[PDB]
This record gives sequence, structure tokens and C-alpha cells, in this order.
Amino acid sequence: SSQPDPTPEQLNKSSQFTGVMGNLRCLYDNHFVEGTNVRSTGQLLQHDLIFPIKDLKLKNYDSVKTEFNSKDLATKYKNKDVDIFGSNYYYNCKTCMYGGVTEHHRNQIEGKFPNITVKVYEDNENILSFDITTNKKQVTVQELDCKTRKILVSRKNLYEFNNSPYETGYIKFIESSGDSFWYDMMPAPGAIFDQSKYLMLYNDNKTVSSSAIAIEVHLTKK
Amino acid sequence: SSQPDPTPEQLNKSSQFTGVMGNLRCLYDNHFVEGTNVRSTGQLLQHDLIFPIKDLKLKNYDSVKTEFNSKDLATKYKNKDVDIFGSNYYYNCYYKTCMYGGVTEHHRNQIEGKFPNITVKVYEDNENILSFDITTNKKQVTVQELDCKTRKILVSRKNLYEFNNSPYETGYIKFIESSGDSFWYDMMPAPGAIFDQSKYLMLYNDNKTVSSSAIAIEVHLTKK
Repeated sequence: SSQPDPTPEQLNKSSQFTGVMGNLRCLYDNHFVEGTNVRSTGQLLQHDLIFPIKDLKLKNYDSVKTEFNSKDLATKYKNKDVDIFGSNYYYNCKTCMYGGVTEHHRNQIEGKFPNITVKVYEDNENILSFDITTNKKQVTVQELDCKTRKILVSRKNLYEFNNSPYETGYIKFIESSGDSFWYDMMPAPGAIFDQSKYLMLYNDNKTVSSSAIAIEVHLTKK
Repeated sequence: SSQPDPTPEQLNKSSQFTGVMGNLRCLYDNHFVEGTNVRSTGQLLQHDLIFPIKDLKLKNYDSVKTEFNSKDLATKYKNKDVDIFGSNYYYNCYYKTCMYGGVTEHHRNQIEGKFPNITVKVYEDNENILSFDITTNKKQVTVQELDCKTRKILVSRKNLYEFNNSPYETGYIKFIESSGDSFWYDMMPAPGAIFDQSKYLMLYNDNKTVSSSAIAIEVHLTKK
């Protein structure tokens, strides 16, 4: 069904993270891997797929490897023409990511793109609202998350180079049925931030209808 | 008599076409040239005819030149009042816009009352999963007009052609006349990165026509 909302004791405290928050910020303040109608050119293990997505922008990679939480997901998009959108890392890996794959055919939106509203709450107060878009009928939650966080960094300093103005923060997605789930936007405690480990949250390749999804960002101020 | 149905190997594979499928899509997704009771105003060679059909909609052309696979066809409609319906192109049309066939005599061909319902059966991997009807106002209608109308719906409803490529690997449209005689057209582009519109539309240059009240259409596609 759906995931129970977070308890304050269930959320990571940014104040307890002592590393450089800029390592998390760089995963969302910027450009994301993007591929249109591509086909996998190989794979390493039964849980991933490699796509010939070159970086025309900064020339940081000539291909990308994405990982899924199951062999089924990889088998599924193995020989399909797909679209890719997500946050990549180099740390442990050419550049990798997780999930971010949707079937290209029949998924292209014609005409007006859907307006997905993001309601931002600070200490339970709807303080800001903005819309994001997509060109996909069925879009990965990752693409929506990425686009939302980018705006949150640019407009609300969600992540700063050192730490964050917010103690806790989670992004909640609600589908038409009322079913919801959320992601912790803050890093685990300690001085080290493992990017390859954090982005693993996107490996379920979860997708939703772009015209039937609501987003809520809940933050607590320091 | 009739054309043998296509073998899998006789059909173009969209996956082998690397250009922009949108160049083929644009030939069947919007408007088609249409003229009612017009008369040719000239011609360049012996197997074409120019008609004073103006683009009232988008103002993209003041006349149209259509080509046939023979001089006889051009001579036949040269001085007759005709109706025109077809898919036009603008890349390598000198005499504006060009086309192939699409001509039927206007007089005695106008349908009075209820227009015929031409059923289109759509098959995906040999499974009839969808059927829809198209119509026309002509007793004897060109198969170009029927093809055009069918593909337009297929693009709008089944994403037959997308901007990049297509959800279907192979695809052909088959026409069957009352006698059982049939023929088909390959709906997929030739392999490679280039799509020649003027070359593709040549399939309509025989100006083939059929009875609108005695024709069946079948679309056979294979999924990717």
C-alpha cells in the first residue's frame, strides 16, 4: 500500500553530519544524466545495464552504468529503447547511477507538459509552492526528485557547501490513490558521505504517472 | 490478380532506420492536400499535372503538382474536373508542392446520403486488438486517401510513428477488394539514416482507386 510518514526520530539530522554537505549538493544542484531513445550496449553484472550516453556538456563520461535492485528490472530494459534521467556519481566507478530508466516508445508527451506541484513546508507551514515538469507520461520518481531538489538548492539553500539551514528534511510523493512514500533528504550522521550509497535509494526504478502525482517537501528549521 | 502477402523478411525494420521518423510522421499526422472540382492549369512533363490548389489553412502553397507512373494517367485527367486528395512534400519539387496520384473524376463520383463505413482491422503480432472506421465522400476513392486517413488515426491512437523512431518493428497496410484481390504497402522506412519523402510517396503514383463501399483494410504490425 503506502509508507507511514516519518517520525521526527526517523529522520537524519544534518547537524549530526560533519562532512562537506557540498558532496550531496553536487548531486542535485546541477545537470543530470539524460538520454533519449537509447539502447544498452552491455552490462557488467545481472543487476545493471550500460548505455552509450556521452557527455556533450562537460565531457565527463562516454557512457553510463545504471544499477537496479533486481535482475528482472535489468532484463526488462535490456533490449528496449529507453529514456534515462538521474543523478550520477564517479566515486565508486564512466559514471554510474541507479534506476532512472523508462521505456521511450508510447511514453512521449504531446502538447502541454503536466504541471506537477511541489508544496514546501517549514516546520509544518506551507511556506512555498512551485511546479516542475516532465516530457514523460510515466516518469521515474528519481527525475521528479532531482528536479525538485535542484530548485530547493537554488531557492532555499537546501544544501550548502558546509551543511544545511534545515535540521531534517524529507520529500513525499503521493499518487492518485492516496498511496505515498518519502525519501530522507539529509545525510547519515558522521563525517563521511557515500554518494554511491545514498543514490541507491533510486535503484527500484520507481515510476509514477506525471499527470497524477503530488509532491510535498517537509523541512525543519535550525 | 493480387499481391502475395509479405513475408517477415520482405518488410522494412524500423529499428534499422536511424534517421528522424518524424519526417515520415509529418506526411500522415496533419492535413492532406484536398481539392474539389478543380481543373489542371498546366504541367511540366508528360506524366504530371499542376492544379491551382491553394493552401488556405497554412498558406504553404499556391498550387500543387502531382505525378503519375504513366503519361496515359496524366492525359486522362488533363482536361477533366477532378477531386484531389493526398500526402504532399516539398523536397525536390520544381515547377509549391508536389505529390503522386490522388486524382479522381469529380462528376458522378459524389456520394449522396450516408457515407460508406470502411472498417480498418489492426493486428499486433497477428492479434486483432483494435478496429475503427474511416469514411470518404467518393464512390471510387484513391487508396492513397484511404491510406492517409488510416495512418493519421494510427499515429494519433497507436503512436505508429513517433518523432525518433516507432513502437513497431514492421508494419504494412493491406487492402482487399470484393473479389478477394489484395495488395499491401510497407509502412516502415528503408534502412539507413536518411528518409526520402519524394521517394517514399512514389508508391501512390499508380493512382490506384477502389470502390468505397466494397473495400476492407487490415493493418498488420509487429511489436518491439
